[PDB]
Amino acid sequence: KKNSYSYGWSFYFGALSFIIAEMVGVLAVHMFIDRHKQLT
Repeated sequence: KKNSYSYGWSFYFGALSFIIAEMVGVLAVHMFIDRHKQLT
């Protein structure tokens, strides 16, 4: 106990990549629904 292990560097690049990938995936659906609403 009291080892003070650190989650450190580029592990956070995975956590950042999650947010970036999810912000990608939501915008795709905006493009879908807007692109389909154009042909309505």
